[PDB]
Amino acid sequence: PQITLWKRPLVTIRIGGQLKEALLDTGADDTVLEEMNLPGKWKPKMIGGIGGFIKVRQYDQIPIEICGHKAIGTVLVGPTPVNIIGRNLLTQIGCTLNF
Amino acid sequence: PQITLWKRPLVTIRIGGQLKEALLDTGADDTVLEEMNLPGKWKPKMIGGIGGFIKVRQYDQIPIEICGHKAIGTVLVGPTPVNIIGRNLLTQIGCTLNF
Ligand SMILES: CC[C@H](C)CN(C[C@@H](O)[C@H](Cc1ccccc1)NC(=O)O[C@H]1CO[C@H]2OCC[C@H]21)S(=O)(=O)c1ccc(OC)cc1
Repeated sequence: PQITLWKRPLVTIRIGGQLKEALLDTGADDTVLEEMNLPGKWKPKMIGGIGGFIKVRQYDQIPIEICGHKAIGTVLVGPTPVNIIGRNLLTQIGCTLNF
Repeated sequence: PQITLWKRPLVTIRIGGQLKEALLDTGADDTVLEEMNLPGKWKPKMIGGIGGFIKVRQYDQIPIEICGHKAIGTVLVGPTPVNIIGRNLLTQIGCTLNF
């Protein structure tokens, strides 16, 4: 599909039983999800944006479905105000910027 | 152009006759540039990102040429970690997400 940017590019994602709305975000290197209790091993990390840094949990090889497209990779979980689909998964579902 | 996302979508912009590198950032509502001088009136504003809130200077109706495409709109200047082109200007240059 083609998504215009008049509004926030929010789409439905699925990670486990949870359907969530997430931002398709070309400005995010990594995928950052709102706090959720995922199973598995993880590593601590700090990621920075406007306002400063937040502490997140890095989970690897987590399957996620983004608008019916399958992806699998690293997901960062922490106190973000919005679910963010970053470039690590955007490439997997074939997402490009066009103008 | 079509821009893939295995690398950060960095482009050269021209603003006030200066060339800068900026990130095409679909997860940003607003365009936020690092500390710089711009002419004309500005208004103090606050914006929130992943790490909390910052103070910015809001300049309205500023021309920026983004990868050869002309925009004229709001530019916020403040302590962003990197120059970001947000949806307010991405829409002006006809940028969409496609997958
Ligand atoms: C260093 C570049 C950029 C600022 C990074 N951000 C991605 C943004 O797309 C972020 C994504 C974002 C969106 C909403 C809330 C928090 C973050 N947007 C953002 O801060 O936009 C601000 C400017 O316009 C306004 O509209 C939205 C907030 C304001 S981020 O969320 O902080 C971020 C995401 C993933 C990362 O992985 C390493 C690292 C940082």
